[PDB]
Amino acid sequence: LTTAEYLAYQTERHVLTILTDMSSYADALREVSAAREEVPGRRGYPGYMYTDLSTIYERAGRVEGRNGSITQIPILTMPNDDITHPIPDLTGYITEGQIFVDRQLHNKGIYPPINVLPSLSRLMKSAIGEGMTRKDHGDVSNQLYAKYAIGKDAAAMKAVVGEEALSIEDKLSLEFLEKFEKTFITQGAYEDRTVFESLDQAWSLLRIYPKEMLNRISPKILDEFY
Amino acid sequence: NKKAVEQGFNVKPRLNYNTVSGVNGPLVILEKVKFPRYNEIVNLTLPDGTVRQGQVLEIRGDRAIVQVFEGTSGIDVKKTTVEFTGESLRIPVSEDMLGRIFDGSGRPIDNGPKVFAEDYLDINGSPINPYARIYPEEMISTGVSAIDTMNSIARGQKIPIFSASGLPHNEIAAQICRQAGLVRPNFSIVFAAMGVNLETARFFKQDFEENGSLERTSLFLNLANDPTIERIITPRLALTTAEYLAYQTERHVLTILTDMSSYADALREVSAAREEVPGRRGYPGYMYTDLSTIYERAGRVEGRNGSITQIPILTMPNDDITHPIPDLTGYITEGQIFVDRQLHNKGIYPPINVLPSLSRLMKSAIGEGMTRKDHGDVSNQLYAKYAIGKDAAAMKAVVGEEALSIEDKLSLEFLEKFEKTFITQGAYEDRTVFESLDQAWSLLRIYPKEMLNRISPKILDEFY
Amino acid sequence: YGAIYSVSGPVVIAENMIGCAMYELVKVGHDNLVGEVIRIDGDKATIQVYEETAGLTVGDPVLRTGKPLSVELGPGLMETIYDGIQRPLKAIKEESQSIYIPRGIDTPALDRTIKWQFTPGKFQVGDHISGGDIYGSVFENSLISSHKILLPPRSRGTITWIAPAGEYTLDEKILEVEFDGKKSDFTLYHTWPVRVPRPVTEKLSADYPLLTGQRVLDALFPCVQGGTTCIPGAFGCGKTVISQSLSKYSNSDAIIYVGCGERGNEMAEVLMEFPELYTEMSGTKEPIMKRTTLVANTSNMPVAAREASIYTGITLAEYFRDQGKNVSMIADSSSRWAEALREISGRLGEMPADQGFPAYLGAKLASFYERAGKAVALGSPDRTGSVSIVAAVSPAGGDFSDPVTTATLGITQVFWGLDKKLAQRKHFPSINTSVSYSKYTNVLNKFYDSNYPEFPVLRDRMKEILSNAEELEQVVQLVGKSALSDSDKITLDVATLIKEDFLQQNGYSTYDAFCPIWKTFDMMRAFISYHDEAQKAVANGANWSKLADSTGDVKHAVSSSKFFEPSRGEKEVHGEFEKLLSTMQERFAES
Amino acid sequence: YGAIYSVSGPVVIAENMIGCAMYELVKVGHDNLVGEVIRIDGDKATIQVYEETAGLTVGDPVLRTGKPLSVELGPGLMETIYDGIQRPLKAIKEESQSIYIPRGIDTPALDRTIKWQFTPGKFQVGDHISGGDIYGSVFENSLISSHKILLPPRSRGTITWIAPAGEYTLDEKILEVEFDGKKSDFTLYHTWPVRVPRPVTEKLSADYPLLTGQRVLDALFPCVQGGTTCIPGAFGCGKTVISQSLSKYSNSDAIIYVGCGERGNEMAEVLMEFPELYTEMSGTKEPIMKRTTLVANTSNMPVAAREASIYTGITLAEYFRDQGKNVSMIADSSSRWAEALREISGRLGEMPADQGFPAYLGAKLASFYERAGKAVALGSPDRTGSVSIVAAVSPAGGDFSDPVTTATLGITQVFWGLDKKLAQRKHFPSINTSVSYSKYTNVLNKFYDSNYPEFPVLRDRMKEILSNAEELEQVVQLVGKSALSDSDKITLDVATLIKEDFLQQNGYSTYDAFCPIWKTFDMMRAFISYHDEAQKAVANGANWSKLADSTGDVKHAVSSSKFFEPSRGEKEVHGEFEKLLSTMQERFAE
Amino acid sequence: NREQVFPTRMTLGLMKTKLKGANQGYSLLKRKSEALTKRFRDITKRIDD
Amino acid sequence: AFIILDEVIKVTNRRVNAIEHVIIPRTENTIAYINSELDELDREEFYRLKK
Ligand SMILES: Nc1ncnc2c1ncn2[C@@H]1O[C@H](COP(=O)(O)OP(=O)(O)O)[C@@H](O)[C@H]1O
Ligand SMILES: [Mg+2]
Repeated sequence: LTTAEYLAYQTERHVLTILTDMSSYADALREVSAAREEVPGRRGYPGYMYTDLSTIYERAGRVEGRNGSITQIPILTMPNDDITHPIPDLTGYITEGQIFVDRQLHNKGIYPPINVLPSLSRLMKSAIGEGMTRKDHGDVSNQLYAKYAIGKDAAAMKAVVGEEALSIEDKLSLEFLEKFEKTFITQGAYEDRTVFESLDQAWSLLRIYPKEMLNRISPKILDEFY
Repeated sequence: NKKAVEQGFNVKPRLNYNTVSGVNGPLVILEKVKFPRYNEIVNLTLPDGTVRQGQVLEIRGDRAIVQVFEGTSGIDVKKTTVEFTGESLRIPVSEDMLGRIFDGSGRPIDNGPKVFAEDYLDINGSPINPYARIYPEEMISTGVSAIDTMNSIARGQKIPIFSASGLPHNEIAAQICRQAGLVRPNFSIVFAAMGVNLETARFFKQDFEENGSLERTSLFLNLANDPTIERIITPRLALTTAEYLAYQTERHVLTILTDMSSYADALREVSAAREEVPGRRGYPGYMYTDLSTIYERAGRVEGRNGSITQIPILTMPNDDITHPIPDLTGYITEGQIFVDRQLHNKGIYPPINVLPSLSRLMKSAIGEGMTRKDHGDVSNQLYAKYAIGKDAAAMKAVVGEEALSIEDKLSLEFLEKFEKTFITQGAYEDRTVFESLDQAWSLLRIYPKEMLNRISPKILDEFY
Repeated sequence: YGAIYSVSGPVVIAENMIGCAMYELVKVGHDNLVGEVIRIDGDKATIQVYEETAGLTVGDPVLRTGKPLSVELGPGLMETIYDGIQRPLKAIKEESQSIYIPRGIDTPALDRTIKWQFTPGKFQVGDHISGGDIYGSVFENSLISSHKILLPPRSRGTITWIAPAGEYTLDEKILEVEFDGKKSDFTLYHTWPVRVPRPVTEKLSADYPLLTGQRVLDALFPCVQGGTTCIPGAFGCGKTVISQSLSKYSNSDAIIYVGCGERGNEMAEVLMEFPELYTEMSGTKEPIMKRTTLVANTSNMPVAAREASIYTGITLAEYFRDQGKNVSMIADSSSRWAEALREISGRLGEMPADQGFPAYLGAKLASFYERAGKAVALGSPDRTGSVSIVAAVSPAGGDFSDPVTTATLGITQVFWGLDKKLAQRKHFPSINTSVSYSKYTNVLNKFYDSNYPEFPVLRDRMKEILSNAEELEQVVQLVGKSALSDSDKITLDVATLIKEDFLQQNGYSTYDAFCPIWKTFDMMRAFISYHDEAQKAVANGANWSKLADSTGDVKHAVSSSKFFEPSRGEKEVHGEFEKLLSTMQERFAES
Repeated sequence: YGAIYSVSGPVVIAENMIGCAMYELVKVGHDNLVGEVIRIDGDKATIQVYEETAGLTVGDPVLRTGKPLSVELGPGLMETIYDGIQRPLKAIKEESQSIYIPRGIDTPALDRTIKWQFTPGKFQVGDHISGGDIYGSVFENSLISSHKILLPPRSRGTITWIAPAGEYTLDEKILEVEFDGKKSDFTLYHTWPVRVPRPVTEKLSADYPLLTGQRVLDALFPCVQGGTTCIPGAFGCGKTVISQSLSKYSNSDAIIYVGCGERGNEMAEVLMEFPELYTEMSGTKEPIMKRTTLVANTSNMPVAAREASIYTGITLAEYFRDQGKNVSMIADSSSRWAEALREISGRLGEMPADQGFPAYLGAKLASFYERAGKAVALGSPDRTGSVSIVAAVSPAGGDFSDPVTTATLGITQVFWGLDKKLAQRKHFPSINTSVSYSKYTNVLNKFYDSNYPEFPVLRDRMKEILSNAEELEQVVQLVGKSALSDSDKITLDVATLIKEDFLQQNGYSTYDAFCPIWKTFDMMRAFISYHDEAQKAVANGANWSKLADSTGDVKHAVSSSKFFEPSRGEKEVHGEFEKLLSTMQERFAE
Repeated sequence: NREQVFPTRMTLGLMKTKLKGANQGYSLLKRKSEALTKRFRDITKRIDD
Repeated sequence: AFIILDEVIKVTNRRVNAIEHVIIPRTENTIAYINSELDELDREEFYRLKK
């Protein structure tokens, strides 16, 4: 990260720091802390693990005088696919978002197995839409998230209390979830989907629903794009 | 001839320490010790004249932490004199033990004389050399169909009985002792009671008397009112007696370690008294090591005609096999016999659930020569069809009997006629392995020859 | 020579011991118990003694050996059994005339009375020789022939003198190296510290598969020669018989069977069975025991010696990798190694971390599994050995949430998750197809395209069938099997067929003891073709119930494909499977 | 006397305590607060003060009593009310004239101001005397006369002086025993370590039944004199009825009741109800308090007292057993005793094992329950006594989640399974016979073959009838009621009659207040005879509706079996049952 | 025999809520089945007539 | 109406049995396992704090 800070602030480059196994780094912290017989946090990790992880993660962003940036994507191994674990928790706290890779999706064979429900990006609302990418980006993303959540909940309800409980909207959400995991999320490596192409595919996914049932889409965008 | 006893004629005076620095819990921190041994068993004398034995667990510089088996109540720092024996805990073993009753600490409660020691062996023993081991390939026909056909006990096996508080685990192990015999031609049982109640101890003693076994059994009774710390050493004493008998006197010893759940409870209490790791469910992190030092004393060795077969009776705290005691015992031992409450409430005796049970020494001791050639295939097919019966029973309870297929209905019929006829025996009915295999083949003949997919074609053609 | 100060279980703090290094080996007590320094608090040096500690008094001497725990490498180990500290158990028994392990016995790791037939290598007098260079070969046994005598790593220089061909023991000099004017004398053996991995020129991406012999392991979740593996599961799941059936029937040129916290009866079974087993490698039927050395640490042996057993076994595997043999080290329980580490840590008073396992457990496990890998040996001539670590984790309670299981899953590449539900009902191997994975599936595509091109497609189809049937069964257990379509009926039926005939492989029957790759491939072809034929015939319009009643003959022929003995040969078995497919299409065509 | 060194909460460290013993009671402070010694480190000894430790300075004297937590055993125990520490609540109230218990109140646990009649035993001057030997007798009460004075179990030696017959207090000497010197002198009372069980020569197997007086508890799930039972003990279930029954109608010649942490308003209920009890005897009606000792112990009490309440109660029961008397020790709120034990363990800092409970909870419970049982008492004469423990398992009634509940159900052999649903449904004594069990029927088979031979067979028959009734009720819930066969309908009707008349006992009612064992056996025989006659009539092919119409008179006659008052007793009521049994056959035959 | 859910304080509460909801659904569905079965016997009698 | 009501009763009873024999037992077992794991974590935290 000090190499990245150099390259990005003193040489004005755009850096993409790809720290991997921050879980391994925090395990090293726990080993160091355990040798010092300090007061531990959750699961034995040092109480100052939030401070150390903040010191590492907060070394990303753009400064005024400089024309360079540090984009940080710290790969992180959830020890048991648990967000509640201290390492993923505190990281969520410091970082501004996450890309949640799902073991269930990987078992289903979806690549990339990104589960979009726990995934988040705090800077989407600023970097997306209003001429930055396209007028429909934010509304389409909101509608996709809403329909994916409805599909997951309705699939659970159909598995538990049968298909009778699921209404027409719930059946449509199940079909959308199938066609969404299978055709939208699924993307082989080396395949560059431009944001515009991805938005067109997302609209094709959203056309499964009637115009009325699309809730989060603004009326103007819905009329202009459906 | 025997030069080991030549060193016996030696007197070793013992230092009497009045320097009890402190006492806390089951431990006494005793200072000013002259070269403390790590595992010396000391004779601690209370001010009231009572003598409690204790063994040092940790030794700093001129300081030994003694844990006393009877407990530290009444111990004082001014008056309690501690007499270091200078050696680890050694049980006086002899062939005269067979037929006697001993307390939890090895003292005789049989109202007879103290053991005329033939040798003094350390209770902790030593690990048997794996190169010196012999794999137990001699099957025991315990007379129980569930334990002889489904599972199979070879002679030096460690095969516990996993049960709950109210199940007839004592009755089943008593049935095994009174019926155990080599399948293709006597056992000198050694019984270890740890924390059991007087009813259980009297039941086992009277069962041995009735079957005529007491002439060749040594009983180590540590009742529920006996000190809890000595539940640790009771199985060590019983297993050291068993090791002596078997490996030196050339005897075949059954070892019944009743309430290894109580042994593990005493172990957890002692561990929690100290500042030790909690492992799982509070049990010490070394509970695997301790239970292994207990269990793995069984087996057969090369060059000696003796063997030790262990049947540690284990009480499952909540009828779950994922509890630390049953899990670690299953990891260590070479199988388990699973007594089921779901069958005991159904009225079956013995209420042995076959699916959770296991015998790691069935591959060996099952074959064309040791037993009938069909034994392994029949056992595997019975396991498969019993599981299909359980699944069919669950599916029947869910979606009614009509939705079940022909195979599912056949499997439910097999389940009924298996639990009610194969598993079920009288308390004193011993079934030869061939008898139980004939019954098993009838239960398989319930099925068509095509559905018996576990049986090898030659066996199926020669036995169906 | 220090003195013992504090003794508490396996740890022994020794006073008056200034100058002791970390992880050095000390001879604690009068019996010279092997120990290892863990801490140095001033003059105190906490020592984990690798033997039973009972009987140690305060003031007992503690000799400083000056060298770390060093496993003694050389010709001799091939067919031996060791005690974690590399004490030959056979020699211990012969020397002590007892059935127990004596405390502090100091038998040599490699037998010195045996005379070895040394044949000099390409290196001559004056040739510069570096670490790992093969300066000679010795015939060990009929199976491990030309046991290459490697120059010790970290040792370099010019050959001043090399012994000619003849018969030598391990004590005799074999070669003399002059480096910086200091002559160094080399023998048939050399000691290497277990903690430091043996160096290699360059580790490579493993491409050739480690053929386990089990159908499910070979097909669904393969492991490459040089890949870290993991077999979590409860007791009775079969993680020891999988290890044994992988040490018997794999294509590995050598086996390092390590037992940490295992029953002594298991190692006794290995000793009784491996000599009676034979392998077709080297062009002759040589006993398996001629290529497998055992590191036996029974579960009641000293706790601290389990780490020593793990490290000794992995260093033996690395040595044979350096010789160039595709070795696979089989740790019986990394879980019991972790439990030993936890016991030592708790005795030390260290901070509990997760479940009491010390916070460095994940790091130590990661390092031990990183010892594996296909690698080009350090010295010339060029050779590419491999160490395929397949360690059977044993999580407490049969739950894969244990810290040791999670760390092992993080570090390894193949996860052979065992389900106790399938361990019961005698469905072995009990591999849980849902949770199990193998990350070498993609890298094995080269081998599969070379040998069995359709094998990955068939395994993908089998995985799809099994997953579809799992979903359909989850549906059926709640909503009954009546609402299913005929295609769903076919899926469930063929998946039950797969689980009951193909995936399940009895490891003690003559036919399915070792199911080789060609028989496994033919069996996958049979099952997938049966499923495809049923699907096509029902799509044509046939009712599935009547179709199954008619084609029960073909279904039973497929279900009886297990019994085709691999001993009949590759050609004879393939001929029987070719006729099976022909007899399958005709019967489905007729109905 | 030592001195205080450090006080941080109830734990107190006392410097200058050389010669102090572990688990020894000491008098802490100038108010003489009583506390046990937890651990010793050289001179300093760690003390848990039982009362509140506020106001304890440094240097306050710490006297050493020299004995562990002891129990005052002797005459004057019977009618008194105690706590876990065994401090007389009545005497404390009379001494302090206040509704509170002052800190460090030292009223003797046995009344030293009462003159006790004493009659010397067979042991004369010069005769050897050992532990437990009855060397005298004391007339204490009407129900419990001849309070047999025992030599302390540890004491031994040769008699030198014995007190002549007369009136004595507990303070003044009674016996002088010489053992290598006259180091022993004995009064009417003696002290026993509470944790240490009182020794016996031999602990027999409990064979005789404990007739609680209730038909269900005495027939379906019997207990043996010396057996350990288990009761859910939840509120609104009839545990009060069970306690009163065991107090006044049981075979036990003495009762020890321990609260060990029950609520205050509850303690008020029991302390106001038991003195109002009256057990009819051969002479006349006299209070059941004349034979019952109440160890009253509320939540406000010290946690050490709450943890030692059951131990004091079982030690009192062991003492009364050592006199050859059969004792029933009703342990209310064993779960609250376990909660007190957990609180003490947490205070000491010991690691938890299961649900926060200490690692030794199971061992402590097992030892406590093993302290029960029939046993021939120590010392001559060869009298035999028994202690039976009835333990209210948990306010969390029968919940296997609680480690204390699991341990109690695993150790005790009889579980009487009260049901709140049946209590709401006006079922008394609210026993849920489906979950209730007894493991003492196998050992009681001997007594039944000796006295009432058919009893095990008829009990098993009724258990089978109840199981078949549950199955038939499930069938009639699943499908139509008329779908059941004639045999199923007969089984359901007979079981309904059994529940309405035999099982349902009106304790408050005068006729069925106390059903004797012979009356229960006769009613059970009559019910089984009626069921067998109905089954035979069904096998004959007769319509069940017509059979019921014809045998309504027999049904009323057998239902009147409850209304037959056992006041006449023995053959007077047994002869009536013979006519009722005969009428159940002649009418059925016609 | 149990759901493969990662243990958590929030997860325990969510699963207790799920158990309460399942019990409520089971009771209401049993009531619905009983009412519909009563109507079913009525309809069968009407069909016979 | 009879046929439709029979189908609805069949599916309703199937759902009732499915709940009472799978959903309730699985959820109860999950509750027990989660509570046991939370107790284990609390015990680990207690032991760490005791150290
Ligand atoms: N593939 C298999 N073929 C035949 N038997 C098996 C197989 N897997 C397991 N078993 C049976 O299960 C028993 C226990 O398996 P084991 O190897 O001990 O697993 P673990 O070490 O995990 O308990 C063995 O004795 C064996 O009889
Ligand atoms: Mg194993």
